[PDB]
Parts: sequence; C-alpha cells; structure tokens
Amino acid sequence: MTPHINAKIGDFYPQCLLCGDPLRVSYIAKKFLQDAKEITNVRNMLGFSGKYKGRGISLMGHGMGIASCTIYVTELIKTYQVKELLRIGTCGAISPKVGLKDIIMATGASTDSKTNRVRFLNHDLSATPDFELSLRAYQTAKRLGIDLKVGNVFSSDFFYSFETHAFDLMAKYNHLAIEMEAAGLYATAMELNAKALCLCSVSDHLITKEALSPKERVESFDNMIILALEMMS
Amino acid sequence: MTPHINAKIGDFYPQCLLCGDPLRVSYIAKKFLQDAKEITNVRNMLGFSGKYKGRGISLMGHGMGIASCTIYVTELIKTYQVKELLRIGTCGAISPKVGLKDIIMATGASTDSKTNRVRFLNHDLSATPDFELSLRAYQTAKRLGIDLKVGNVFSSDFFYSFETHAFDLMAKYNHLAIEMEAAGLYATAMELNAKALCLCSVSDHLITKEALSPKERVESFDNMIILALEMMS
Amino acid sequence: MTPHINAKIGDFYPQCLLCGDPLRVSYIAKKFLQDAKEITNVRNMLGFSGKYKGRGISLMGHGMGIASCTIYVTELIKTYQVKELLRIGTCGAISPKVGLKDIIMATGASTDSKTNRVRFLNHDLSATPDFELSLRAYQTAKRLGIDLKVGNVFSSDFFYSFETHAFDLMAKYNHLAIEMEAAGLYATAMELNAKALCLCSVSDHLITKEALSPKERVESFDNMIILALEMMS
Amino acid sequence: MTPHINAKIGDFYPQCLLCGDPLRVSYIAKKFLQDAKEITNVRNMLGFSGKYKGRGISLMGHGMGIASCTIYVTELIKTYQVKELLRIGTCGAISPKVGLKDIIMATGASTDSKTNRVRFLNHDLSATPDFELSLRAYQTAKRLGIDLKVGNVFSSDFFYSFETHAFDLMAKYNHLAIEMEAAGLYATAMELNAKALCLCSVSDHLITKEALSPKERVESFDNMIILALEMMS
Amino acid sequence: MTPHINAKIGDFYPQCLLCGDPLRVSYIAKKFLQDAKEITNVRNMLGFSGKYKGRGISLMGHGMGIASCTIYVTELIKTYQVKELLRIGTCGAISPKVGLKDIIMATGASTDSKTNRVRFLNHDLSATPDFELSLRAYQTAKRLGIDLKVGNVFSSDFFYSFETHAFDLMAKYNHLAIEMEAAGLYATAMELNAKALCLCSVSDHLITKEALSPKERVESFDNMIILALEMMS
Amino acid sequence: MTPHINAKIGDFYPQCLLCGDPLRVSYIAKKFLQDAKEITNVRNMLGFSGKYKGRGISLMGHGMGIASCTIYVTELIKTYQVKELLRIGTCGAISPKVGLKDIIMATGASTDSKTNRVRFLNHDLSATPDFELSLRAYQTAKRLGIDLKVGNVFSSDFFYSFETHAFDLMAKYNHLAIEMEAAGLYATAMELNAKALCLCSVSDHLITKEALSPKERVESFDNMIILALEMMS
Repeated sequence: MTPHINAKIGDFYPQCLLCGDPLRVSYIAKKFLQDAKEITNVRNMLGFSGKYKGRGISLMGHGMGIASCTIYVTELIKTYQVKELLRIGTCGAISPKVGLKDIIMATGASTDSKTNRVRFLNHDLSATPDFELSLRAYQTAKRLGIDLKVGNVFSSDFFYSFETHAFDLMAKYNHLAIEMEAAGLYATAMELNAKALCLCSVSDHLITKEALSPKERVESFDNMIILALEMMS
Repeated sequence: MTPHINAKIGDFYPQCLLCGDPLRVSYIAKKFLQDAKEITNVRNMLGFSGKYKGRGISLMGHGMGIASCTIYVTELIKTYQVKELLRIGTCGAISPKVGLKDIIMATGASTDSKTNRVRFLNHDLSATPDFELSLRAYQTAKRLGIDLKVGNVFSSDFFYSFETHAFDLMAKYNHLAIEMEAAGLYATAMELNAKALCLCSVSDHLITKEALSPKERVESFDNMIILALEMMS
Repeated sequence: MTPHINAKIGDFYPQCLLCGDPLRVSYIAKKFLQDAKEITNVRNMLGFSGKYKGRGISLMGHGMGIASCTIYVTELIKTYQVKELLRIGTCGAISPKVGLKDIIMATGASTDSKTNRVRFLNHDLSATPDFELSLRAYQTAKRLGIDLKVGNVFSSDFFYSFETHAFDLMAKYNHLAIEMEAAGLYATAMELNAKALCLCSVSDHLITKEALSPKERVESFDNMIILALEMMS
Repeated sequence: MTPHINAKIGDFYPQCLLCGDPLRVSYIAKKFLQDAKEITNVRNMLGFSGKYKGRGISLMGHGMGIASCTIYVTELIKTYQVKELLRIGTCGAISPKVGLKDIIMATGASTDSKTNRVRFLNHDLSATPDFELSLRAYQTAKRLGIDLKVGNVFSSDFFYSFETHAFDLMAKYNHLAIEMEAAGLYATAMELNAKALCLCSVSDHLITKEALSPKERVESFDNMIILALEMMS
Repeated sequence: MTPHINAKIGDFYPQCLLCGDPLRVSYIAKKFLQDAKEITNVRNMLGFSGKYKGRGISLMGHGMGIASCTIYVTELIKTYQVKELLRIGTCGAISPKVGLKDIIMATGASTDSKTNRVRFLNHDLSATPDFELSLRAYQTAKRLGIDLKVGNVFSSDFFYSFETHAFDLMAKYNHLAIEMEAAGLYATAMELNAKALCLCSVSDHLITKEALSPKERVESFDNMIILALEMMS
Repeated sequence: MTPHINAKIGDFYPQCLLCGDPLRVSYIAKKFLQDAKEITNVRNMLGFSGKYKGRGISLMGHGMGIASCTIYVTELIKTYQVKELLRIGTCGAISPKVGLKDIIMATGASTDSKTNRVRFLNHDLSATPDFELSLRAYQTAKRLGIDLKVGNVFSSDFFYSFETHAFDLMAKYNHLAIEMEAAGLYATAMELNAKALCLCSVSDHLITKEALSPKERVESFDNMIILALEMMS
C-alpha cells in the first residue's frame, strides 16, 4: 500500500502511539489492548490496532533516527489518515533537573540534523509539539499522579556522540535529555498539519551514569504506557 | 548600574512585562498599573514598576530585533533578578488559521538569525517558552473568554523581508505570524534559566492584507494587556 | 554486549553482508547459506551467521537511514570485530546511464546529511568505499558475467524528497542512484578503519518511472546476493 | 508615513547624522544646531532637523543592533530621500593600535550576523562605506588636527559576547573595535545606492580595560560631533 | 628560499606590483622598468626588480585563484619583507556604473570562497584594502586625469560561473566587476599586517557583452600600469 | 582560442597528463615523449604533445589551487575534447600508512573549499575519480611491481594551513596526504562527464618531518611518470 506499511486502508485509528522499537509496540498491544490485531509488518516493523477502554488505539514502530521516523510518520499521516501521533520511549538524561524514572515532555526538539534546514529555507526551524496534546499530557499526568518534567530534548543523528563535551551546554539551555527522532517527528507533523508529542522515560542518566535495573525499566515504561493510553481515551 | 538600565538594584519586581516600544510600556504603566513609577530611561528605553491586583508588576521596553532584546533581558535577569518575562506586541499574521484581533501564544520561535547557531554549537536550537507560563496564559485566556491561537512565530532580522515568497512555507509549518524578537527572548531565557513567553496580537494580515482600524488597534492591544496582567497577578 | 545487538562474543564472522530490511537478511540466510543461525534480534533487527561454500559469513539488518546504519555498523566493528562490511540493497536510479535490473557499485556517496560535517571539521568529507573491496566486486562481477555499473550514489535523509528538481543535476555529476545509508556506512568505516562497499540494485527508475514486477525484483535481488556471497568467498 | 518614523515628507535634509541612542541625537540638536526641530519621535526614537554653519543637517536615532539600524536606514533612504548617512557613536576597542579618545574610521565592517548572507546569496559580502564619504572624513580630520585611525570594525549581534577569546584574532585581522550596527548600515546603503560611513570613539578598551572618565567621555564625543558636523558642512 | 619563489634575500623592493599573468609582469619589466632583472621563476611564475623613474620597484606574478594568490602574497610578506602590494589586472564588469577602459579601485572584495570563513571564525570577514594606499591611488589618478571608479569587486572561485543569474544582484550591492583573487589578497594582507590594494581595468563587460579590440587592450592596460607605477614614487 | 590555452583544436590528444608545475610537464616532455612539441604557453602555463611507445599523449600544467585547476580542466574538456585526465604531483603525507617514495592513488578527495557546495546544492559532493582509470592504474602498477597506496587525499585552499591540529583527524578518516587540486579536478570531470584520476608521490611527510634529497625527488617522480605513461599505453 505504501513502500513501508502493508496495512489495509482504514486499518489505523486516527490516534497512534509510536516507539522506535517494534517489539515494544508488540509488548503494548499484547499487555494493554483488547482485541489487538497486527496490521503491518514490512521490514519487521510491526504495527497494531486495538481497544483501550473501548476506544480505538493504533500502535506503530518507527525505527531509529530522524530519517526512519520521518518515513513512517509521513506515510501514517498522508496515506493512513493518522491525526494524532504520540511517541513514547526512553531517553538518556543530560540535565541535573531530572532523575531516573522521570517522564519528560518535550516541548521542543533541538537537533544536529540538517533535515530541518533542508525543509525550512536553511533557517532555524523551532521543532515543537502540538500544544493541545501537550496540555492533555499535562492534565492526564496530574490526574494519574505523575509529575511531568517539561523542556527541550536534543535529537541527534548520533547514538555514539562525537560531542559529549557539549552535554553541559545542552542542559544549560534546558535540554533535559537526548534521543534521536523527536525533531523529525515534530517537523514532519508541522509539515503535514498533524498533532504530535514526544514523551520520554529516563532509564539512564548520561551525566551521573546512574541507570535503572531491567526490572525497574519495565515498570517505569509501564507507567508511561498508561499515561499515553489514558491521554488518548 | 548596567550600560542600558539605570534602575537601582531591587527596582524591578521578579515578574516583568516586555514590549519593543517604550511608549507602549509607558501607556501600560499609566492606564493599567496602580501607583506606577518610572525606574529606568537610558536611551529613552523606559521601564516602570507598579501594582496590579495588589501585586508588584514591572514593565520594560526592549527595542526592535533579537540583538536589542537580548541586551535588555540579559540585564534584567542577571543584574535585576527578574525571574518571569512576558513579552506582548503586535505581529504580522501569515497563516489562514489566524485573523484580525487574534492573540497568538508562541510555543516556538523559528528564526533567520545566526545568534542561536552561535549560542548552540552551530546546531538547531529549538527556541521555546516556559511551559508553566504557557499553561498560565492558556488558563487565563480561557477564564477571560479569549480564544488563544497557539503555534510558532518566525523571528526575523528583517522588517522589510527579502523572502516574502517564503511566507507560505512558513505558514505550512505552523508559523502563525512574523515578528522580530521571540527567538532571542526565548534563547536568552533558556541560557539564563529564566521563564519567558511571547504573546502576539494580530493587527495586520501580511497575506490577505486586511488591517485593523486605529480604534480597533487600541482595543485589541488592551485585550492583550489585560490577559498579560491577569496571568501575572 | 551492546544496546542494539544481543549476539554472543564471537558470534559474527569477520565478513558481514548488510541490508536495511532484516527480512531480506532472513531470506538470504534461509535460501543461500548452509547451517544458518539467527545470532541477534534486538528491535526485530535480525542478524545471522552461516556458511557459503564452507566459509563463514554473517548477515545483519541495519534499518533505514544514515543514523540507523551508523549505529549498527559502529557496533559490528568496535564490539564484534567485523572487518569487512558489504551493503547490498535496492536503489532509485536517477541517471540514464542505468536501467532496471542493473547492479551499481557506489565508488562514492554524496549526501544531504550533516553527519559528515559534524564528523569532519565542517568540511567536505568525500565518503568512499575500500578500494580493494570494490576491485574485488568488479572482478567477481566480470567472472559472473554481471555488467557492473560504477559511479556515485546520493544518500539522502529523505525518502520523500523535497528536492526532486535536483535529480538531473545529481545525475550530471555522475550520481547513478539515490539511497539513504551509503554515506553513513562509508564514513563510519573510514572512522573505524574497516572495509566497506555498497552495491545497489536498480528496481525503480525515478526519472523514466519504469519499475520491476514483484517476480522480477526477486530475481534481480537474487543475482546481487550471488555477487555479494561470491566476492566474500 | 512609515511605521517607525513620524516625519512629513521633506522634513529630512538629504544628509543625516545617526546614533543608536536617541538622547545623543537630542544632545547634538540642542548644543550644536541652530533652528533645530524635532521631526520624528516614534517609539521614543528621536530625530531632528537643523542648521550647522548655514548647512541644513538632519539627525536620527536608530537603536541597537543591525536589525534596528536596518529598519531606520531603509526608511530614511526609501521614503525621506536621505542620500548621505554618517553614523557616530562609541565602540569598545580591541586593537593595540588604538587607545582612549581615538576616533576610528570603519573602512570595513565584519559581522557574526546572518543578514548579509541572507541578502547576498549565502556568500561573503564585504560591507564597506562610500569612498567619497571616507575621503571627506580624512580631509576634515586633518584640517581639524584629528589623528584618524582607519580600519575595520566588527559588528556583533551580541553585546555580551560568547566569543571574547576571539578578540585577539579580530584585532590581528585589523578590526580596531567592536560595535553592533555598521555591517547593517553599510549593507543597507549598498542595497539602496546611498552613501554611508561609520565613525566611532574609543572611551573603553576591552582588552586593556582602560576607560575614560564621566568627563573626558563627554569631550571625546563632542570632538567627534564637531568632526562629523564639519565634514558635512 | 620559499617553496614557490627562488629569489634572494633583499632582492625584492618593499613596493610590489602583482598580476595573475607573469607574462604580463615581464611586459611591465621590459617596457617600464629601468635596470630590470628577473629575480624569481619557480613554476615559470616570473617576478622582477628594477626601477621606475629612479625609484626601486618589484613586480611579481601570483597565478589565478585566491589560493594561488594567497601563496605568493604570504611568502612576499613573510620572507621577502614586502610591505605594500598593489594588484592590477582586468575584470569582467557587471555594473552599469562602469564602461570599457574604466579603472576600478576595489574598496572591498566579496567572495564565494570559504577561505575567509576558515580564517575568521566562520563569520563574515569584510576583506578591504589599506586605506592610505587607496587614498594614494585616488590622488594619483586625479592629477593624472584618470576618472577612477571606486566600489566593490566580487572575487569568485569560478571563472566559468554557475551563478551568472546573480550578477545583477552583485551589481545592485555596488559590485562593479568580478575577478578571482582580491578577497584572498586583502585577507592575507590583513592577516599579516601589510598594505594591499587592487586595481582593475574593464576590457570586457559581462552584462552588455562588449569587448575591447586587441589594440585597445594592452592600450587600456598601460594607462593603469602607469597609474600603478605613479602611485609608488 | 580560450582565454588561458593557446593551442589549436587538434593539438591535444584525448588522453592527457596533468601537473601543477608547468616546468614539470616540460621536464616530462623532454625526457619521456618522442616528437615532443609545445602547443600552448598562455600565462607561461605550458602544455605539450608527443608519443610514448607509439601512442600519442598530451601534457598540460594547471597551476595551484582548485580554482586554477578548474579553469584548465574545463577548457581542456570543453574546447579541446580531452577525455582522460591523469594528474600526478607531489603531496605532503599525513598518514602513518604511507612513507616517502610511496605512490598514492586518490579514490576520493575531501576539501575545505566551498566550490563543491556551490556546484552541488550546498550538500556534500563526494569527489571521486573515474573507476576505470583507477583500475588501469592498479593493474599497471601491479605489473610494474609498484605497491600502490590507495585512499583519500585532502584538497585544501591553504598551502600554509590554519588547521594543522586537524591532520590527525584527516589521517584517521583515511586521508593519506594533502594537496590543493584533486577535489576540483574530480568535480570538474564529474560535471563534464570525463575520466579523471589523481596520483601523487610522497616526497615529504608533514607529521614525521622527513624529506627526500634533491635527487631522490627526481627519481621517485620518474617512477610515477612511468606508471602514468604505461597506463595510458
């Protein structure tokens, strides 16, 4: 149907959760959704549709990096009529204002990619989420007893960075964590007039070098899953 | 005291309203503040402190352009201990999603300036406001019956643009209006761990050419002044 | 051992074939090698070890885009001691010098990514494969009766391009096709002193709009696989 | 008449002296001009028209930073028919070739702004003054016995620099001092076929941290005012 | 004694004429110098010392392109203690303010080269000549009755331009003609604290499409050779 | 018939050898080619035609620097129908992988020039040689018992480098040596669909600080000239 998704037209609900890892998406469908159905599996990049509290939710994996994420987000919006995209995932914290198990809401995504300069006149595109989704995240968190840590993330083309000396400057300008897709998810949604947000769970702190156990990673991520599913229903 | 502000240390309250035009600042102090006093007038750039709803509120003009804005808010934060900065002004609309008399909340500020590349490793800094201020703005607007328009603005180094052909692309990427300081205000407050937000009043639509009358301009700006003073009080 | 590969130490042979699509990796293992074993499956990105003419060879998926490829190639080399990396995939031809079913050998990978500027002093890194590997591909292609097309590819961060007007200029400068990882593969191998080559199968011509049928794509990819395994044996 | 200038057509003489501070423009009017008349006061940015030794001369403030300066100069040239723009002011000296009380003629204005790459094809524009104006300055400086230092100046977007370590390299390349607008003045006059020149007075040496006193500062600026008024009458 | 000049210490005079064409240099030696001797010839690039009307004067070729001109200029200043360098040659006119047999004095050289950004913090270096030289060239051409045209040139890395569409814009910004070295000549003299200037003869006009006859060519040139030699004595 | 080459059409053979130093192409003409003949001498840039083991061969000098090399390669290809261009010269070694007297085949040419960004959409053009020339060079050298060292060179605009600290990073990314032309040759030949290759001999070593004596020069260069003539014959 598209080069990277083999779902039937109409297989996706208009609200879609996203993770880089398709096995995480599979985890969510199996453990949290009723009547979950795998609807796409091209390149092993799984997607699902199902129900949370009687409301249709879709789930899609998008792979690693801005360019992979942009492909899947573009197709979801343009072909499968997805309207709200909520990306959840882990991110490595870089600021003293956050600690392990915090959930970060990215109200901006800085980047070392050239993609937004290519998209946007070789100027500075401030890649931002949709405000209404941000507000709904904030209200849902408060009602679930989650204190969201709110600021920028830095979306890098590099997992193994050549600029680790720059993390302090990043944190100084209110970047709470690093990840690798948010700047692309946001720019793509701005391009295509869709609503997007990125929420990140802090499982590793890149400055203090603290890190969650395997058991603390699943329970931490489960709390962010419930935040996400509750703000979509 | 500073080369551009001759206020005594402690003359500014920790919350400050900003406008580019110091005569607008003077107008606010006279008409809307209780017991206002002029606290600075270097280079004719006026600033005031007064009371609103029994509460201390400061006003400061910052001139035109990112470079001028950056001078004044660096000094307010680092010398005068200002903690919260709310910028209000007019902005030229470029998007069909906004019309005359709308108030825009800028949740991102793109730019053609080099200043953030200089600040931020030659990468893309997503210049964003403080989320708690933006939440306060949204809730106050709602109480006042204001239908707040929320999106990016584009902060240009050019009043007379050489890139008019690009306003449609800017609008496509959710830039609601163009102005000349938000990116610098946001970057500087990010740099200095302060809270900032820009609100923009639509007095002219740059695409469809419609314009407010002189009386409608006064009313429109007054509506924004009330919003601003109510969210800080 | 790494965040993205769960193979045991020594699971990888020092020669490794790469594809973006892990399911093609899996196909090669099941159809073309003997005693094939799945050695890694983090994020559904499958990797294999097996034998071709009794010589050990490994296979690994690397996902889409320079950022994803760079992660997997960095890890293969630094942790798993892989020394020779040969990437085969499909590409979108932009030059009249090539047509459907052609196999392109990328002696250079131009890019619109910023990653090599970040890696290399903000100058122009000419990302290139290992000559001996490319010499070896040429000799194997001749002794196989394959008419190897030879030239540059363009690695883009965009599957859905914003610069399709530029494909003719690219073709002028001897870019035969467009893909999305070569420049990252080549730069990573240059950084880490390993040997890499990208081979490119034309299944769609982006100018003439010709395309292969599903049956023909199977046949065309199978020949490229043979060239790859032969030059590794 | 223009959004930023209050004057009626013909209020401005074709020659105009400029400073960032409107209160210096006001000081020049009162102390040095006969029949002086305030002709514009938008945003408290003052301008005047008067006579010096029977010659009609205009004065205009332009605020701080390239963007603010560019607004005012554009409107002076394109609406008020100003042909010759002479900017005087202070500047922080960075060169061992100059010292307190020296007056510098800016034969080039380097910048960290992006505005000239926006104007000029993303190449390097050498912003320069009009030669005939620079000759009149040299000739008038000699007639008055002023030892005119001649060289480049660096126009920064930052009053509070993030690259103070770079001042030595600037001086090495014959930048005598730092200010914040000459590069935009020069580029605006080049765009609009007008004659512009910048002179600036050293009352503070940024490297040796020598400063003038609140007494020699007044007389230094007077010396420069007289030089400017002379070379225009 | 340098890798590119095989002259002896002291064999250069502190005033030197340069051209890209060494064969044009000999023409100046034979037809204008008394006691003329060839002093260097590596890579067939010729230089001369002789006397003009009783004042000693050197001549040197510098090849084509900024990088070539930078090599020779650097060695002339650093090793042979040249202090004044005057560059003459022809240049394609692009402005309607100049016609054939006009001599252009370049008060600024803009460029599409990256060399000055590498020299100068990736900012905009305004590459300018030494003022007192330019003042000399002005006085000399006047009592010699030459109507010297003064403005900018654009130094390109490209003789065969890929941006011919842009000459009009260059002309708008007071670029009278295009050549290929002035930006590197001026920047190198700034870096090493020497005094340089560049003069330019219009023999071809790139907009209008005239060309001088071969008769008028080394006729217009000699009028500028004379101008040059006159302003060194 | 071009502004920089004197020869008549028909004087150049299709295969052409290139050097920067025109005295060096003269050396080659007198020692190695029978029926040698000088065919151009504009700007003292000499070219020659003769025979080697029967087949006709041309020689041409091109000066120093990408801009200079580009003028000549362009005129050669476009006016004089040259179709193979083989560049030989000396290069400063920067890698431990090569020692003096080694012969380097440049399979890619990185650069600090802006010229390829100007040519190629401000992206990263990977400048590479024609693959068949490089295959000829390798088969020949193997027959002549020469151990060919293959990798990138770095083409710089700077002979006297401002980034000497970066040579280690260049060599880490498989840059064996530095020169000033290869990226311009490779990109001009890509632009104009001609076959080009660069070879250079290591007479000095920039990191270890060796050299060859005046006569070790001449002999190592001869081993390269014989490689070149053999592969064109």
